[PDB]
Amino acid sequence: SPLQEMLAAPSSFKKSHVLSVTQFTRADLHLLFQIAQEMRLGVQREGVLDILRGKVLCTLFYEPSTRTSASFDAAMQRLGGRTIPIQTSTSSVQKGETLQDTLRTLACYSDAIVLRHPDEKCVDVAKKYCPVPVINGGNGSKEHPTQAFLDLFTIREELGTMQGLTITFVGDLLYGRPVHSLVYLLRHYQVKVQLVSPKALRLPPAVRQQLVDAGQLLCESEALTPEILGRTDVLYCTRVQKERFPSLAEFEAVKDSYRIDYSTLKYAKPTTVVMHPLPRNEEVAEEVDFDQRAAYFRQMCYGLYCRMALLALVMS
Amino acid sequence: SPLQEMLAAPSSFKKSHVLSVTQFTRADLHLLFQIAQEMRLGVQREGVLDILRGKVLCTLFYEPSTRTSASFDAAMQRLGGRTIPIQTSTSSVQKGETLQDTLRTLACYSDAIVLRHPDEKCVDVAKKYCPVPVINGGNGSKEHPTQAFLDLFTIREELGTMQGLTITFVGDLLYGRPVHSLVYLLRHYQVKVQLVSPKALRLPPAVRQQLVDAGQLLCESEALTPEILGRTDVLYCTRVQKERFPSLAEFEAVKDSYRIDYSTLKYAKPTTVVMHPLPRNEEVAEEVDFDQRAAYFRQMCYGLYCRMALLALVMS
Amino acid sequence: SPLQEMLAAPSSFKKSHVLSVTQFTRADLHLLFQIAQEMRLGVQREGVLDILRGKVLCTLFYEPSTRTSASFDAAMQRLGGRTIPIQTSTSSVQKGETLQDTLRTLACYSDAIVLRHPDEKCVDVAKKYCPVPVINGGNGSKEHPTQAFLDLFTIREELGTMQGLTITFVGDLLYGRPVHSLVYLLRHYQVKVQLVSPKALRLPPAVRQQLVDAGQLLCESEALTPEILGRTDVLYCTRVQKERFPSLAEFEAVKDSYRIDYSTLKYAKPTTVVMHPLPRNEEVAEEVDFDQRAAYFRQMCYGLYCRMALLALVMS
Repeated sequence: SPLQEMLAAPSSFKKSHVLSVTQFTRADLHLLFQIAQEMRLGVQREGVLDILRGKVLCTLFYEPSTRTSASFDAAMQRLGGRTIPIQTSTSSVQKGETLQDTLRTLACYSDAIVLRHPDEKCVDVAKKYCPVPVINGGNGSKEHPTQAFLDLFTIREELGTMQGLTITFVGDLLYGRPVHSLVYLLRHYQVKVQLVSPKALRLPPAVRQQLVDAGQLLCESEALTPEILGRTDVLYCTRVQKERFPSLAEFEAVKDSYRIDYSTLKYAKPTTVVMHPLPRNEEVAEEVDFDQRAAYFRQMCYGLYCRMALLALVMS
Repeated sequence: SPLQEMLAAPSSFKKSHVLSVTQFTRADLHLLFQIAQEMRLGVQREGVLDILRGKVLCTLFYEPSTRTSASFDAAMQRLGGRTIPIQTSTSSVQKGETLQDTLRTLACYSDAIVLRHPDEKCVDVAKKYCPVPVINGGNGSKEHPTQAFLDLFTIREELGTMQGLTITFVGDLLYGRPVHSLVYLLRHYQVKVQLVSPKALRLPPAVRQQLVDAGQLLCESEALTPEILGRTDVLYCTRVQKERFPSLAEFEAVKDSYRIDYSTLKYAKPTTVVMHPLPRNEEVAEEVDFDQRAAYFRQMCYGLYCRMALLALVMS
Repeated sequence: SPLQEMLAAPSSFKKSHVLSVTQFTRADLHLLFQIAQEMRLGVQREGVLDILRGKVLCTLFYEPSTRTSASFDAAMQRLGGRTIPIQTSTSSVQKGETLQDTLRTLACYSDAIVLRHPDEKCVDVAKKYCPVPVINGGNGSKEHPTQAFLDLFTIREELGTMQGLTITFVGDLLYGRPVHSLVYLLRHYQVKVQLVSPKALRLPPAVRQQLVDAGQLLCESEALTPEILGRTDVLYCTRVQKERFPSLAEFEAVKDSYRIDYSTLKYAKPTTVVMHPLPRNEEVAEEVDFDQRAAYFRQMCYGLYCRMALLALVMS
């Protein structure tokens, strides 16, 4: 059984918290992705597999989510497992219950917990107190490891080899921490990176220095130019929010500058992959949603299979 | 296997969006109802069947619901399928995500979506963008096709043949669109229809003309008279809301006029079936809830089996 | 099959509403607890059992909950059953639907309902109208029978024989109705009870008289003294809320008086069991959470297996 053989191999994910991309190796991720491909084939054949039938996953989201909370629910159920989605707004959180009490409560009922919480330190709280694996679905928006895993998987699935690709990040590269996580995962590969942002929203110096240290920094630009677009293999977009500028007029100019529409794609390659972790506002125009190069819906689908692979490893 | 044979037959529901009663034929509905009866027998025997074990249903309600959202959850699970109920109030809808982005997101995880949304055009959005079947659970309250299906099923189950029945609609026949949908489904049958409403809440002219064209209009009345009641086989009630009248005094008089209580039933037939799509306020009095003719709880139960039949056809 | 044999025996829980501890006998609870132990062994072996595969449980919480709503969901799913958690804040309750209409609605879809509602009389509404078993998860905070069952189970599991134990209740013994329910369950056993509370929050006279009638009242004290602690086998704590005192200064003094921390445990026995139904505020200090005598997390876990035993009896 192809999947049974892969799931039997050693893995850093097994029985592990999944809190940071810094916990995992290139080899860890290659096995994850191999399993994800087999999960997709299994789902195509069977819909709901028989991998985690005796296991129960809690999801615990203190901040809004559609992709991350629903995809983990679907992934668990499509492994044959059971899910318990916790509605924090009507839980005893409303009576003052701390995060560490909530996690120890749910650990009595479930075999693992997916957590999204507004305090960056929630992952330290989880490590200290929670006696079952916790999967970080977002800690004060600092990290989101399974978003990073699925972003990298999307690139590999869409284009094949990483060698020689040029990846262009556009938008808010300061508060867009998915960019930072993906930069870390890219450190193993012979890629080149272009960074397009307002000066104010450039990468933090430590993340820029990671690209320099890996020999990957190709250019930083305030403009999304034809030349930058024409060499782009992956165009990875982030949302720019109004709070990032003192004036609405500057916010609107910046949005106009970075909006991906047909006037943008005309300068891209025929094979350029447009990605966005979502949700989006208007920074990728609706008019390109049926273009072959609009990959941000496929990206979500790749996320399902990546999360199936992850849950099976953590909880097998 | 009786059910397996029925589910193998051709059906307009298979792999279809379910957006309007106008999509489906009398023959479509007869097969649906035959399957619904077998679903009930299966549930009586087994509780949870093995029909949709590898399938996943998302429910996506932007407006309050008890019957429609819970019955679809229960129907799917009682087919052996899996459900993912999406809480819109804590989803990325709260971060601005459009309906079409939400539908394409959930289509990555699920095999069909039940949608209730306040924009009548949500069904056009679904048709344009959603790559899995969408079942309309209410579009700006304009249509609610599975409510219409279960309303018709209820009549057939309670009384048998449609031939010769007199159906009396009472309450708000202008904003009570379930009345309009049921009128459309009744166009095939030799029934007679009585319409009891304030003048202001009469049927729209196009719906009245449907009854005229079918030779079914028996009378329009502002009063729920003994004579109207005495010829009623089905008394189908809708909620009248305070916003429908400029003054509270007129609202209260209208409510008093149309309230179904024991003083009403004394004029009805011993076999009259009292229906209401629910929720109700006070327009059907609590005092008649244990009367044999109070069919609005049985109506909800018939809805479960109708929705089991529907989901099995759409997703088989 | 050990569990199959126990589940086949007669039980007052079978096909019963579970509304009050006064419905059930010592023999009823002993069978429940025997089954709970076997449920734990089953879950350890299999994760998800095959006991209630064809059954569906609705949960219906009008007030916040983490333990009770999640544990019943997990218990049902770990029996192999299906769950439908109803979000009241987005249900037709928001359109005015009464409790009795909501219960009769959900009874069309499910085989039993867990209810938590702010009206003490909700249990009478359920008995009158609901045609499937209802399990009281809290009725205007007056009773919470499965909390009482799991509290008693926790004592037995932690200490073994009830004979000769001294149980010390501390905090708000007037509004802390779990204390009153546990007092009722303790009436069969040769225990002694100490009551530590502000004068204002002493037991109601009828509950005090129950302890007197059973020969169990050892002392009432405003102070949590070394002498009281040194004879305590079970220290059962309740939350004291600010509304219980006219002034904040008195509230803070009372909290300081009754807070369980290391300075408290130094006077307790090495075998003292510290319990709390939860949620807690600060009345049990975080610093003792990893002490062997801190049993309030294990208490929640015992609750899962108790509720598995309960659901299997009610719905087998």
